[PDB]
Amino acid sequence: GSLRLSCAASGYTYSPYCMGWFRQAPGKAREGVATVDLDGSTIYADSVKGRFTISQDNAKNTLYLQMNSLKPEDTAMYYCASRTRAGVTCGLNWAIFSYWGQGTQVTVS
Amino acid sequence: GSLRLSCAASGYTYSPYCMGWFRQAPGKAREGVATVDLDGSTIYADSVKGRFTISQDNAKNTLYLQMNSLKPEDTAMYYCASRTRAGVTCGLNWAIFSYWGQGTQVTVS
Amino acid sequence: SDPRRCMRHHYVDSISHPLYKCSSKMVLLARCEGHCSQASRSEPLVSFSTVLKQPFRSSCHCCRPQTSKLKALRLRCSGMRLTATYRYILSCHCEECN
Amino acid sequence: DPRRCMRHHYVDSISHPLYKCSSKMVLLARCEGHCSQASRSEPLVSFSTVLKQPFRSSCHCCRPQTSKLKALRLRCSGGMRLTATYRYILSCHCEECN
Amino acid sequence: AAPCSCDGDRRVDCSGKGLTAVPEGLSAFTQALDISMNNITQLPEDAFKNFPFLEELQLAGNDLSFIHPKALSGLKELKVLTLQNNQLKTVPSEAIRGLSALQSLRLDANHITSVPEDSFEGLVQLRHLWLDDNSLTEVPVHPLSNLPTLQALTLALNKISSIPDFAFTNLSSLVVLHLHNNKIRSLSQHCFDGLDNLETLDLNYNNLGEFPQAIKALPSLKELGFHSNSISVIPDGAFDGNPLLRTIHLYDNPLSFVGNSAFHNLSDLHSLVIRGASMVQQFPNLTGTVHLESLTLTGTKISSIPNNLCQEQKMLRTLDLSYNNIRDLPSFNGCHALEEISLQRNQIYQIKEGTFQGLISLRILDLSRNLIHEIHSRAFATLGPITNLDVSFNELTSFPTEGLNGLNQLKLVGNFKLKEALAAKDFVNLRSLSVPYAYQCCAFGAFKPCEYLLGSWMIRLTVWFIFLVALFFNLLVILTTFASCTSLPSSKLFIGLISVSNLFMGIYTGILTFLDAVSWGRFAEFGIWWETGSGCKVAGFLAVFSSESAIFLLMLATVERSLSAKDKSNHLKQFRVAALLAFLGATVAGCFPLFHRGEYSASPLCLPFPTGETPSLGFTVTLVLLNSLAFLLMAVIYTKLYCNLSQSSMIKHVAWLIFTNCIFFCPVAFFSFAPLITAISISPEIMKSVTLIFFPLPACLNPVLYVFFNPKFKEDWKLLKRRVT
Amino acid sequence: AAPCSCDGDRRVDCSGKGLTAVPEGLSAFTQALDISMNNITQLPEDAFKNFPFLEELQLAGNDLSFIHPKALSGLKELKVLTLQNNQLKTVPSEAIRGLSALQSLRLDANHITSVPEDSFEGLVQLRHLWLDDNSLTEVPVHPLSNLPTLQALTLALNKISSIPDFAFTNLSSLVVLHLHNNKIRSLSQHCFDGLDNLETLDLNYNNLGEFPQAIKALPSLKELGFHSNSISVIPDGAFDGNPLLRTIHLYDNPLSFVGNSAFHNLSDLHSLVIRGASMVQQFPNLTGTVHLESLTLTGTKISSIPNNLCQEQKMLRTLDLSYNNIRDLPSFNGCHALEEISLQRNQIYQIKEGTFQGLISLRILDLSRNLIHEIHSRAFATLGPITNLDVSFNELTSFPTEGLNGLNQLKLVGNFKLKEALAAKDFVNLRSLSVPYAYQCCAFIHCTPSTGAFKPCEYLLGSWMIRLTVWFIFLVALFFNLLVILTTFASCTSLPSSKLFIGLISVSNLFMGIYTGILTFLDAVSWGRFAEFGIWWETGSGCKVAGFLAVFSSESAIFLLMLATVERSLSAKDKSNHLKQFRVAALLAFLGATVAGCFPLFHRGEYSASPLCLPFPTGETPSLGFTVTLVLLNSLAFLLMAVIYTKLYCNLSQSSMIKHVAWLIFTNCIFFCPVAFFSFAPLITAISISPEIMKSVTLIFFPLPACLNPVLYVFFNPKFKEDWKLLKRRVT
Repeated sequence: GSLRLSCAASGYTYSPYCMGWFRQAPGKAREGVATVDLDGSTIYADSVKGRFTISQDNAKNTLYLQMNSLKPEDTAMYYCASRTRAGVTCGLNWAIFSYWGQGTQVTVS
Repeated sequence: GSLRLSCAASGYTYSPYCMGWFRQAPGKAREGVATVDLDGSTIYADSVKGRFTISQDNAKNTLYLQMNSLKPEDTAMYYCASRTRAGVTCGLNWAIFSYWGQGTQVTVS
Repeated sequence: SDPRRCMRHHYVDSISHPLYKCSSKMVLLARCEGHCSQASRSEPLVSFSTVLKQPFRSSCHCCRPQTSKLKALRLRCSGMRLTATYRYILSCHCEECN
Repeated sequence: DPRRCMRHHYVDSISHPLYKCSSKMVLLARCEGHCSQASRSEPLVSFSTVLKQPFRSSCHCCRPQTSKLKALRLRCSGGMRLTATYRYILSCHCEECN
Repeated sequence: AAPCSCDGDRRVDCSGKGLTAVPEGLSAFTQALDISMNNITQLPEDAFKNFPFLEELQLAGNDLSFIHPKALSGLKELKVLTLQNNQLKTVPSEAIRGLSALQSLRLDANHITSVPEDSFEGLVQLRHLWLDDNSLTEVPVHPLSNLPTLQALTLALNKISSIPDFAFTNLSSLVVLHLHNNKIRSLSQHCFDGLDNLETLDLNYNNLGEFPQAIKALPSLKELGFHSNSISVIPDGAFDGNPLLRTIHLYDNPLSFVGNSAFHNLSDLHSLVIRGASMVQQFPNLTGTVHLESLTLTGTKISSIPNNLCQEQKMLRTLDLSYNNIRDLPSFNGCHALEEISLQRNQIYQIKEGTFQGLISLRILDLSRNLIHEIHSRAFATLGPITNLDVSFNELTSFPTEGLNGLNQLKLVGNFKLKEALAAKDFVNLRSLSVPYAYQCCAFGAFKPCEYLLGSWMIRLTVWFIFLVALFFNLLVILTTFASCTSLPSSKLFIGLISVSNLFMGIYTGILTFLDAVSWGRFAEFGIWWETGSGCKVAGFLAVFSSESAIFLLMLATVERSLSAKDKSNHLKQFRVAALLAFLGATVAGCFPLFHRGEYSASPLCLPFPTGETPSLGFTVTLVLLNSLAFLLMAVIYTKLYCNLSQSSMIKHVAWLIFTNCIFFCPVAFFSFAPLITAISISPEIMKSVTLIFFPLPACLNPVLYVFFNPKFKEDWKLLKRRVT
Repeated sequence: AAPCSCDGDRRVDCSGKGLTAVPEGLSAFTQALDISMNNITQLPEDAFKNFPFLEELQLAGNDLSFIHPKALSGLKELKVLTLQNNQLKTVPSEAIRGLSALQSLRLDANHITSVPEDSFEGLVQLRHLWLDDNSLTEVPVHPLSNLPTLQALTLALNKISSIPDFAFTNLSSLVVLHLHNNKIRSLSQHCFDGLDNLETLDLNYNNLGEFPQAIKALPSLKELGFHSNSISVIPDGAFDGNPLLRTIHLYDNPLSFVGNSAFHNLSDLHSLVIRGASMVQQFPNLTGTVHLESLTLTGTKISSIPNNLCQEQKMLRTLDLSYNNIRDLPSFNGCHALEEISLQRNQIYQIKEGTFQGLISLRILDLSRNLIHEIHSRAFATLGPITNLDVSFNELTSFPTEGLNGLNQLKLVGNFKLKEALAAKDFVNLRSLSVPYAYQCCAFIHCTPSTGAFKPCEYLLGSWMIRLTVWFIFLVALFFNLLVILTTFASCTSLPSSKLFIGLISVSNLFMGIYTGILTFLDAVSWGRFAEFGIWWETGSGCKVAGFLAVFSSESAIFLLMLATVERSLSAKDKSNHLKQFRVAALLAFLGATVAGCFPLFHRGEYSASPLCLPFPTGETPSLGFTVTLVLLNSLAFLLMAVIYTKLYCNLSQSSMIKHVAWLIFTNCIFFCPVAFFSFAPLITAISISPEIMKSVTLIFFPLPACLNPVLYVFFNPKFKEDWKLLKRRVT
């Protein structure tokens, strides 16, 4: 499936320090999917290393995450998260992000 | 006996409010003998009504007490006492006087 | 010294009992009151036995008489009488309550 | 108001006195403050020859009002485990010591 | 270093060490000093220069008679000073004026007679002052004017006669005032003016003739006492200006009329005791007062109790309403706190079941000396625990038992006409009970046993045998004498009269035996029935009449013998007149116990002389004295035949009968005087048996002594046998 | 209004109610809230807007795995927050930063593995922090840098490997620090720099290979513990920078050498326990330390105790100095507070009366496994109450009794050569005593060596019937054996093989007769006093000699029976007529008996087992091998005897006199069978015998063969009377 998981930041436009995609299985914890910081450095999860790809359009804050050839394990609810200040190292940690989105559902059958 | 029991006030000269003679038997209380105030009014004890006589020389503060035909009961030590302020009635009370003398002895045999 | 501290005051009252008629008297009972300087505390105690004893250690100081005298009053009555007895206080000192 | 009867949280290390065991850090509470009511002691007048507690007394002490029994498990040599018990105080109040 | 003791907390005590002067060498920093019980006559000028830091000084009982005006100088810090039991004839005006910080001054137990005008001047901090047990003659108004800060003043045991106006005007801070044991006669209108903070006022043992109107100026009074006075009236609203009153002492006065609303709106009064207020008619209109614990009204003319009594006084505990004329009782429901109720010596005439209903914590009930006529069965059921209950001296026909199982002490003394008895099955906890009638306690002695009249089998058998023998012998003798001939000789007439008289004693013995047989194992119930019933009185009267008739017959025989031996008169008409008058004398003797009341009822035996002294001492003693004295005349008459021992024909039997009768009479007669001679005592059962046996013996004996000793008996029997043939 | 409980004092509890979200409808003025044991997975943004006045919040065990950063916003008044046992994989950096007034934060029992750099920032009021039972790999230096006001930090049960320099530099207010159960291997020089207010430091269960030099930077330490580590040396003055130390835990380590002045100038130390420090030679130079209550040194090479020990340590209560090489003892006067003294397994070789003089509050004394050779009489007099006193396994010839009337438990086990016995008149309070030798407790309290019915203190035999039977048997056997021997010897210059065998059997019976006579004499001497004699018999050569004589007599009887059986078999099978061979066999029977007897002599403690000297006393014989072998051989000889005798049995040479011989052999075999079987009773637990009954049975069985054989020979052999009559000619 050519599944584009877009995001949109409506608060402020100037490049936030870090923006990640996360996912949540029903009732379990939030584990990361991908992260990108101000410099363009990129990190992915081990299960996500090849299938997905995180991108960004900094001037517009539209931040996509492209998924193709989805595994059946990839059924979850995905959250777009952001952070503003620079006092942390970028990574797939849910405790550093400041703003969280309402997320959406991706049911792979 | 023609016993003149003189007194002398050495502190201040201007007429004190009241001056009395008192006597004391050995170990007993002080009971009055005579009193004289600024106006010249005179008081005596019942046992002293006739035998003695209190006098005064105001200009010099030499205050005598004359005794004659002394009874054998008249053995005591006699005190000359004075008072300055006017806030009391004159009388044979030992508690109103302010200044007390060293007294002397009169032994009638 | 701080006035709130425990000091021996003096208060005067009268004594009489209705059982046998008497003529009352004036009595100066000393009184002891104030605030002890030290704070009051209570801590839990940890134990390893199956059942705890005395859960809380506590310390709370109040001033109470240290020396006193069995004063006696001949309270004449009616002519029969009685001999009243009271513990005349002379001093104050803070002391642990328990 | 530091002078008021309050509850203070403090941390203590618990270790079994003699068994091979690992110390554990626990949070406890402690009632602390000064009671507003002054301690008092009054002499008593008695018309009976019997013996009496000579003084009426009043002594207010900041002591706990509610308690919750709690216990903690320690790990010890050989894999054996033991339980220690304590009371967690939730509120404090001035109350008559006697 | 002084010979006296010391203390760690800067205190020195030197009481009772016999010191003549203030002790020297003590520490300069001394806060308290005691020199009370030493013999010091004066305080010199420089007495207390070594103790600048004194705070308490005691000199009670020093026999101190002089204080130098400079003696107390320098004691600016002094706070307590005591000088009681010394010989200070006057208040030390000059000496004490330098004590700025003085707070307590004791001067009682002295012989103070005069107070200088300038006394106490400068004592700004003074708060307590004693002047008791002195010879003061009037209130020191001006000396007290200099003490606005005074808090407690006492002037007891003095000789105060009257209190002028505005005496304590400047003592606005005073809260205690004692004036008892004085000779106060009159209080001026504004004597207590300015005492707006006074809390206790004592006026006991004075000579007040009228209630003090000045107490209307005291708005903070809490305790008031004016007992042992001569007050007679509390007109109306006397305590109108004292809403906060709590205790009033007025229980020793010639009170005659307290106002109807005298005690009214006193919301904090605790005890109300009024005794001897005769003129009072209505109940005190004590509305507002709802904090009473004791209410006692005695000696009045109160004719009724208001229904709203303890529905208002819910705190009432003790309610004494003795004496007075209370006729009806309002329902005591709502009296939940009533522990003691007293209603003795009233006009209460009934207790309907709705009177004492609803009371729980009742403990004692008193109803003595009333006129209670009836009590409904369930009247006592509703109350809870009861420990005392007195209904002595009322007209109770019946007394219910339901609800008194918890009763402890019960008293029905004097409740005559209360015939039907109680029982132990309901009254279980009693160990104190006194009942009218007699031997009502046989269920819960030796005089009126509840078991049987006699009890002893031997005594009953002897009595039955004696009764039967006497009856048979008397009947036979009477029949023979009557059938002997149309004319009877004087001796024969006397014998017939004696035999007839014995019939009364025989019938009395028979009745007693029948009663004992009926009472076998149940005499108790019959006992009262016998005492209240006419049976016991009739038996006693019959016994007395029989004794009198026997005495009269013996006297007639003795008189005839004396006439024969001294003369012959042959006065047959005189003999008949004497025989007739013997019956009249016996009737008079019997009616003597009948005019008096309670004589025959004293004991079931109906004997004129029961156990103890006879209440009718006069007649009872007189009868025994006459009976004993008749023996003197009999012996004087018989001496003529005794000296030759007419007896020639048949006098031998007569003499023996007279001697036996005298011997039997002697013990019983002497027993009546036992109470006067305490040297002689007899057990109750033994005395009863002895009296019972002595009474029948003369009748049991005389017929046998006549027939068995007179051949004329057999001769007459044979002569009269012709009538049978 | 919630399904959970409530409280009057503005407190709400909802533990264990199975809630999935924070409870709604509660009062706005709530000061404490408990949601601990519910199943909540996340806290939404607007979770705690309805509780602005919260002061305590509990969420322990909620299985919480997500916290919205705005969830705790608005809780400015929060003071206590607990989150243990949840599944928070990391510290909630963003979520908790808004809690200005936070004072206590619990995060232990989680699976925390990473701590963001900006964590705990803004927590100005934080004072307590839990991070136990997590998977942390290193100390969070920078996150902790933002907590200058911290007062108690714990990082136990983590996987910390090393602590860098200046790790806790900014935590100057910290007073408690826990680091136990980690895998810490090395501490840097300045790791604890700035911890000037620390009072307790825990380093247990780590893997420290060398003593941490960093603790010299802690001036306010009061409690220190580094047990269960691998520390081997405390070089010297290690605690120089910790004057206020009170408790040290170092009792589980491969300690080999602690410094001579390692514990030195520690004026507040309470307990000092060192175990296994082998290389230590001198006593610890613990001058200044005068507040000790327990001092335990074991496993070292300490050769002497300093005289100034408790004249300095006046507070000492327990003094354990077991093992080591303490040879001499300094006077323990001044040891007024000593309750327990332990000196077991030392080289102590005497106790002069001035050693234990002056001690009052002594309670227990231990001197086991030492080499104490002598104790002066009054050495024990001066001490006050005593409850325990062990002198087991020393060379005490004598043991004084004065001053031990208050003794309760006494132990002299293994004090051999302590012959002379104690008495109950001085030792009055004892009910626990074990003594060397045997039956020393016949006078006495539960005695360990109680062996009644085996070696009674009253008498050897006790039963009158048994003694009478033994005396009668001894006299009859002696008379019969003497008569038979005299007749056989005087019979003729030459004796037939049967006559020689009979004479040999009669002579052999003499040994058993003499043994029985000696036993009877000993019993008569021991009548009512056997106890005292008992040891004298056991220690003395008498009991061993009696046992050896009994064994030799039994062996000689067996050999004579075997020789008779062999002669009968040779006669019935052939004639050999080997008179020289018969003499050789008779001589070798004595050699075999001597070998059997010396078998119990090479071994030690065999004959002394019981006063009877029997080779098989009550219980299993310690010399199982030889004792079992002898009984087995004795039993097996019966097989050969029966095989030989079968030829005559089938026809039941027996024609002349074999009838008496067969009966004697059968009686001997029957008597031997019970005693022999009794030796195997210990192996077969199915059979049990009472001590007195077993003793009497053995005593009766032993004499019977000698009591019987002479009578069975003379009374059943007319040749006896014939020889008597022939030899009568010598009398005439």
